[PDB]
Amino acid sequence: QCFYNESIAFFYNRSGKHLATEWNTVSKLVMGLGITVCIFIMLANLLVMVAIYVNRRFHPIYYLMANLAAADFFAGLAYFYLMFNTGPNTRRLTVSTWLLRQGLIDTSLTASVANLLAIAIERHITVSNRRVVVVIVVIWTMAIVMGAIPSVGWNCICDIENCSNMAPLYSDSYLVFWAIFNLVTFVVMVVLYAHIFGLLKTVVIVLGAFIICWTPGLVLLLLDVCCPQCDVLAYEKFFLLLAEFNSAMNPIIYSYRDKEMSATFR
Ligand SMILES: CCCCCCc1ccccc1CCCCC(=O)N[C@H](CO)COP(=O)(O)O
Repeated sequence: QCFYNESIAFFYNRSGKHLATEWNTVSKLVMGLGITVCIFIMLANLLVMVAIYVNRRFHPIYYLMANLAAADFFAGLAYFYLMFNTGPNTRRLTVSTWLLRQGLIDTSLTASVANLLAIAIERHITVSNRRVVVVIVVIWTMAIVMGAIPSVGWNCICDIENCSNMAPLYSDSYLVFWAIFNLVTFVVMVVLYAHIFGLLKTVVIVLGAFIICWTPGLVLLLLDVCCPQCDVLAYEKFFLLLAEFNSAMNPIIYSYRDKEMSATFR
């Protein structure tokens, strides 16, 4: 029993979500903060890629740093397009277009997370251009397939009853998958960096950015998929902004230590 016939209104009304036909103080506030964060991400990551390409000094570690910067740039673009599509604007959507929006978000953040794990793995190995391009194509292939799987097959077009409260169309199975994927990625980063340490400031801030910008989102998604009657829609719009603020901080987290890169920035 599968229904692509209904519009977004049917799916929201099925769920607990609110369409927000009219503009709001909260809607204007989140639009302003989101556009600010997106402008910051785009500018900062454009600067990082320009530097990593202008200097022959940063010609594999800096390739993975620039790949992380490009994924964060894509996250900025995805979040920028998600804005100018919220509040009353969401009411103008269709199933295909809304899936476009959420798929861009999925692939962008998955690419950012995979680049963080790849930089951790390279740092572990360090402690030609073959392994670096192999891991870049693995990161991008995994990001695209992860952002496309719900857009094709893995969503609640067919089970209205069994899917999420926040994403009315993604399923509890997909949200559990994404969140456990991110959780195991974070524990792999923690074990790699702890083994490396066994420097403390760099490790703590690198893990801390990730924990304070993801644990909110991941615990929120697990609550949505596990606990009924846990009012979890309330703190969604700001937790996504925190997840994008992670990609905002990544360019200065992974470029502050390099005095050469600091001198480069011009
Ligand atoms: C697609 C799932 C990927 C995995 C989770 C991503 C994530 C992380 C941290 C906070 C939130 C999320 C997504 C939550 C839904 C996406 C959205 O845009 N929600 C907002 C919540 O107010 C409504 O968007 P809209 O209804 O205004 O279009």
